Amino acid sequence: ASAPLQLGNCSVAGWILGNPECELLISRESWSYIVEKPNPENGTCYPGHFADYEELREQLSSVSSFERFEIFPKESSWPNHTTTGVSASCSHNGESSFYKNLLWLTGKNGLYPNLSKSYANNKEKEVLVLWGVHHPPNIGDQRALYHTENAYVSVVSSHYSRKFTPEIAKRPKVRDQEGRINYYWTLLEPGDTIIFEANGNLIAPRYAFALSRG
Amino acid sequence: QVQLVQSGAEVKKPGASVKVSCKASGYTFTGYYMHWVRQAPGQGLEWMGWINPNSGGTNYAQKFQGRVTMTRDTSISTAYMELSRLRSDDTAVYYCARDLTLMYVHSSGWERGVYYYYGMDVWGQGTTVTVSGASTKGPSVFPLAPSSKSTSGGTAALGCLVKDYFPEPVTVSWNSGALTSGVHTFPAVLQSSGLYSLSSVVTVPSSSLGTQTYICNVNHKPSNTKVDKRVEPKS
Amino acid sequence: SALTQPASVSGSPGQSITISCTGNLVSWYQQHPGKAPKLMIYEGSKRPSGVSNRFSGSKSGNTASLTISGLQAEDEADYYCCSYAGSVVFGGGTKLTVLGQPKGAPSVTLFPPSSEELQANKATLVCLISDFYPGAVTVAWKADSSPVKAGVETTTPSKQSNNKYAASSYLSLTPEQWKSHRSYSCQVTHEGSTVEKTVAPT
Ligand SMILES: *[C@@H]1O[C@H](CO)[C@@H](O[C@@H]2O[C@H](CO)[C@@H](O[C@@H]3O[C@H](CO)[C@@H](O)[C@H](O)[C@@H]3O)[C@H](O)[C@H]2NC(C)=O)[C@H](O)[C@H]1NC(C)=O
Ligand SMILES: *[C@@H]1O[C@H](CO)[C@@H](O[C@@H]2O[C@H](CO)[C@@H](O)[C@H](O)[C@H]2NC(C)=O)[C@H](O)[C@H]1NC(C)=O
Ligand SMILES: *[C@@H]1O[C@H](CO)[C@@H](O[C@@H]2O[C@H](CO)[C@@H](O)[C@H](O)[C@H]2NC(C)=O)[C@H](O)[C@H]1NC(C)=O
Repeated sequence: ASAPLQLGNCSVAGWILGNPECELLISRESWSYIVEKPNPENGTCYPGHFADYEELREQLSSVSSFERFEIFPKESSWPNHTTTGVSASCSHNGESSFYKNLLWLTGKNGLYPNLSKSYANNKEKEVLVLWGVHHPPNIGDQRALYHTENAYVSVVSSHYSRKFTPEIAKRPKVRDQEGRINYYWTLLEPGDTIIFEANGNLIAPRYAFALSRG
Repeated sequence: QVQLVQSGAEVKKPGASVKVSCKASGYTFTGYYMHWVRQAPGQGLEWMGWINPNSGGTNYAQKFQGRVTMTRDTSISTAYMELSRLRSDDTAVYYCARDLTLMYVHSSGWERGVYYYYGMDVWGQGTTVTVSGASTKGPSVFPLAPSSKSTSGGTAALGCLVKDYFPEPVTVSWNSGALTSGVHTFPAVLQSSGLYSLSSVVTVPSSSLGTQTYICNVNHKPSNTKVDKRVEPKS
Repeated sequence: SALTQPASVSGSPGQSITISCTGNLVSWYQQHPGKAPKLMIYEGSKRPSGVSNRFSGSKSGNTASLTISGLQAEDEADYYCCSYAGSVVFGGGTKLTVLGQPKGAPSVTLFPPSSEELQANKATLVCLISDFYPGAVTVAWKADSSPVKAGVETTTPSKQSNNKYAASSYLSLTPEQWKSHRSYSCQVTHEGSTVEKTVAPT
């Protein structure tokens, strides 16, 4: 008794990151395959590269169990950072907004203290975790948002490891943005742990997805 | 070096309007709210309102709503405050002051998304705006007689009241310069009418009240008024 | 919606003072005469970068406090608390004096209207206040037992060559009100004690 997941005008990226124009009426839990247009209107509303994208669509294509849960709760994970960041490029009903499943972390009280956040998969299912790395268009923006010019983002899981050094770059304007957010994801097998360490530039997970590929 | 540089001193007539400018340097102008605060002579600070330079939204104080207009020109990093229907008690120093909270980083498409007032951390140097409808007018001069309630330990205070002149200054001498000890000429007061008054008081030996003449010589050069006022004990 | 500060406080160098603000996101500003205000404390107790840790903030009940330890003469200034409830509200301000002289009481001379003025059909009373320190004073005018608010003009204290302070206050009256009362009084409060002078149509 399994129907396809209909994404409407949205891409998998827009749907899985929580593009504010991509909330379905009935949030579905299992599905046979994903239906999406050749050029969906609404995907990465803040421009940037979605890494290993077709692979994620393959892996999300058949799903028997799907549960959203707040991996790093907004009102308790980040006491010393500003979490409320929105963007005009991710607007909804004419108001600036942001991906529902991510949080733009920025400085607080003139400081961006080094962060370190761990999550251990006790869901007894695979857990899909998504995050982003911000590349500002100039160094003034880098300092204003993150108070460092030597930023690092490191993500380590037992089956994925990567240290990002986001550098400044003035790219062509896309949805009014010259900077970029690059999007990444990893599937956490049960019992595995993921660690985020950063001193800036991290678009942090807020919601993750426990899932069974049945 | 974050800096707010305001426009120069202004002199206006009652019923006029004044527009003060505040130019930001050393930070991105659209990143922070801009407040306006004024302070009348000898008075406290009073908030006038804020503008959000990114959007142009404003929030005005109750005291000034209906009368104050705040605008900005982002291309020149400049905030403006226009205050119309001026009265003399709008004479004050006017300050622009940056809100301390980073609210926008427009070249990155970042917005804080929520506003709360935590304080003002960078201030302009202030702009003096003087409001006056008074015309040049010479002083009336009245003697301030020494009484027995103005005598002390062999000394008595007597003086001259210099009333209702504009503009400043007046000069007061006693006995054409021949009397300078014990002279205390107090700073003038600005009346609600826009005219000034001051007082000059000299302390003299009580023993000379019946022998020595005391005359204050008042000059108010903008009106070319010259008064010589003899001050005697009250008979 | 308003915050109440003490009008004045004074301390010797090296001491600590506390200024209160009765009404915890209060901010505090220091203003030297003729210069722009400066943010000393925000969010109750945080200091902006580069502000001395001799300045600290604290709360208790419905009272926020600014404490200055190790007072130096450069700390002499006006201090304003500030709060917000959809509108930014400043306290009335506290003049803080760092004592460099003994506290001196004001000399007050009160003059009645002259003969000349009254026959020009006007009347002014002149209260002259000199040589007080610290330079904070309050003036009250009584028309024959009872307060009088209309017709008062008072200057802000001004610093003399003495490096003490002087001020003057004028009360305008009609000749009829002047002679219709037993007496008029100038009442000068300085550091909680009062000097009162009194003149009569005599
Ligand atoms: C969700 O998808 C809709 C549909 O595409 C997006 O709205 C559309 O946004 C495009 C920009 O990618 C607009 O096109 C441009 O508009 C400007 C005017 O600002 C015009 O001058 C350009 O020539 C260009 O065509 C388009 O007008 C707009 N369409 C509608 C119907 O609103 C929307 O931005 C997406 N939202 C998110 C959060 O992804
Ligand atoms: C989903 O996509 C359709 C396009 O297939 C959007 O319909 C377009 O809407 C714009 C704006 O009114 C029109 O200019 C086009 O002519 C429409 N095209 C068609 C084929 O109807 C539709 O708005 C999108 N839905 C949402 C919610 O954005
Ligand atoms: C948020 O910031 C506070 C203050 O900087 C951190 O608390 C400090 O932790 C260190 C090390 O454990 C202590 O030595 C300090 O005394 C603490 N300060 C205070 C005021 O308690 C706190 O750990 C930070 N929280 C997170 C999640 O990083």
